Amino acid sequence: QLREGNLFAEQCPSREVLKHVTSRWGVLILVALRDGTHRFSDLRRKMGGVSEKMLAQSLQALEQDGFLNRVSYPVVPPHVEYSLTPLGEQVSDKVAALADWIELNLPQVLAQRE
Amino acid sequence: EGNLFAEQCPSREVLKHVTSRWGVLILVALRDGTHRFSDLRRKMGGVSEKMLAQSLQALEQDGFLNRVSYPVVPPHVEYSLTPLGEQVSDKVAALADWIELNLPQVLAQRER
Ligand SMILES: [Cl-]
Ligand SMILES: [Cl-]
Repeated sequence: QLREGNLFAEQCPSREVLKHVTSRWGVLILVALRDGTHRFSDLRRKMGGVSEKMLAQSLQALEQDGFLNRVSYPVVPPHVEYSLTPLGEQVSDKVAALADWIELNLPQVLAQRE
Repeated sequence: EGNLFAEQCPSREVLKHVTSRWGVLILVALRDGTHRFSDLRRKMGGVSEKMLAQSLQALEQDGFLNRVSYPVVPPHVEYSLTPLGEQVSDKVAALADWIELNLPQVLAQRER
């Protein structure tokens, strides 16, 4: 279906894309790669609290969405490296503006919760 | 200031709230103006009363929403964006719109 999405529609696939890019690991992946290529072990390092499995699972959902390049190096020690595609750069700009806004306006939000 | 990379940062909770499926829809719908609970509910395909009530409570406790109760019979409740909710909403709506706009390219990468 080559339509534009409608998030208000029950079962539009944009809801899935939205979930992938704003899940707690998807956001961190997308913000981190703005700095450049990272190996699996570099992401896993910055993101305290993520298991291997859940990281593999976000990285995979983001790659099949078209946001990441994944390059294998079977050479010893083996690594897999990740970077953003041009499409992935766009969404990442949107995710980062939001993440930044939140980090910056947190004290007013916390001062609200009482 | 927040740090989303740190496992215990409250920025993660607020992020969860503005970025949930229902939270995104509430923040985008209210950009049109004040809505009743029932008008939100009819726009958001698949939402339960419980889930709609839960996201609205979280967005109001964060400072993003005004709630006005009309206890007259039949009772109703109205929501609008605070100035602060207008600001997160802009960033949320820009993200919602990019995703919907670029959905065709995403689906094309899925089939490959
Ligand atoms: Cl690796
Ligand atoms: Cl109502």
